[PDB]
Amino acid sequence: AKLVCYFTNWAQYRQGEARFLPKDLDPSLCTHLIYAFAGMTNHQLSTTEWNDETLYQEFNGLKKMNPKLKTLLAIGGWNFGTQKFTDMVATANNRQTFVNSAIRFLRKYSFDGLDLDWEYPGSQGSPAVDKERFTTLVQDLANAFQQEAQTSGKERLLLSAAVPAGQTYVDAGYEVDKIAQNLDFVNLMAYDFHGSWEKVTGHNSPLYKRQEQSGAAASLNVDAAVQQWLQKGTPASKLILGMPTYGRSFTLASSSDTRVGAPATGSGTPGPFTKEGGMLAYYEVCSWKGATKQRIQDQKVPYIFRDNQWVGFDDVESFKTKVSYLKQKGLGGAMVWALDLDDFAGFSCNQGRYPLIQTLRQELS
Ligand SMILES: COC[C@H]1O[C@@H](O[C@H]2[C@@H](O)[C@@H](NC(C)=O)[C@H](O[C@H]3[C@H](O)[C@H]4N=C(N(C)C)O[C@H]4[C@@H]3CO)O[C@@H]2CO)[C@H](NC(C)=O)[C@H](O)[C@@H]1O
Repeated sequence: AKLVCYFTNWAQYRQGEARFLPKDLDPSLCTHLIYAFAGMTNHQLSTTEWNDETLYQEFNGLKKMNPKLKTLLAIGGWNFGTQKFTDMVATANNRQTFVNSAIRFLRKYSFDGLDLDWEYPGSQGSPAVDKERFTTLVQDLANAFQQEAQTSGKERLLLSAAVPAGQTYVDAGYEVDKIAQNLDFVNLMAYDFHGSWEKVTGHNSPLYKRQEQSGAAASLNVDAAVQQWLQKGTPASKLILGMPTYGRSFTLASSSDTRVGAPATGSGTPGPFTKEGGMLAYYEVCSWKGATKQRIQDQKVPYIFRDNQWVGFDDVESFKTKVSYLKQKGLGGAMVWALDLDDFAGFSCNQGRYPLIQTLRQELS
């Protein structure tokens, strides 16, 4: 089974023990390391930090200590927008300029592949025409990769894409069946099902729905998302089940009501290290002493509160549950976002180095 893990190149700017660089990486924890994020400039793949070339080197140099490791560069991201993608896949000469840059770029720095993260083809300002232009971009990359591999005599560059769980987004821009044939694997983003944008406390990554949910409110869980991709043409073995090492917080309207559906005045207090309200790294949900942990029986995931702060998250237990669910489903493995937010150095949770992902590796291997 695969254990696809995302490294993010902005974690390097966090303060103290939270600061994360390639040296904090474990060459053997995951089967595949994906580097987030690379941008675009002139329909060309490009860096985004003043030190991406150096990080690329450390990132890929890890394969010397573990030749079985497979690295990939991810282009895109939630905050990338759709603009540059839609424009690049607009014309042959543009798709080509990109593809050729992708190849030359990946080889230049020793990346084994490209992981597409366009959020999302068919929404956020993307014309429904971008649904099929995506499928082209995929076939194009796949083809140039297969041709390159033969002419260069190296291991064929790998192709993957991060995909949304939501029925709406899938329909809007994904030809599931046709892209799955050209994608080496699909990284399903089964999380963010609920967040501080909604007005009621819900879980970021529930495995199952609560008895109390009917309709589209039901689908807002892992299983629905998984079943949707399978039932639409995705070979189970290519579908990698994503899990989060972060949870989503809410500020409670009243600490008298702390259940999973209670009224929330908005996002939760920013975490001292992540400093982005409405989300919290797993290592921040540990420092929480004098708080109350509970399980959401129906969803198989935990959540906790201390006063007016409510946070739905994943722990070792919920990760074990999930690893078991994908196994029962015959999925290709797990995906995790991100190496970064787990307690990667055992500096907070007193469970060691990478408690969550180490859990994934052992339960999977
Ligand atoms: C660390 O928070 C502050 C930091 O955010 C940067 O933007 C990123 C964050 O908002 C990420 N959010 C979380 C909870 O990690 C966000 O993560 C997204 C990612 O875009 C999507 N891609 C994938 N996969 C698997 C390919 O998964 C999704 C995850 C989880 O929802 O990513 C955005 C960046 O796209 C800020 N940077 C930017 C460019 O906005 C900035 O660094 C800020 O300080």
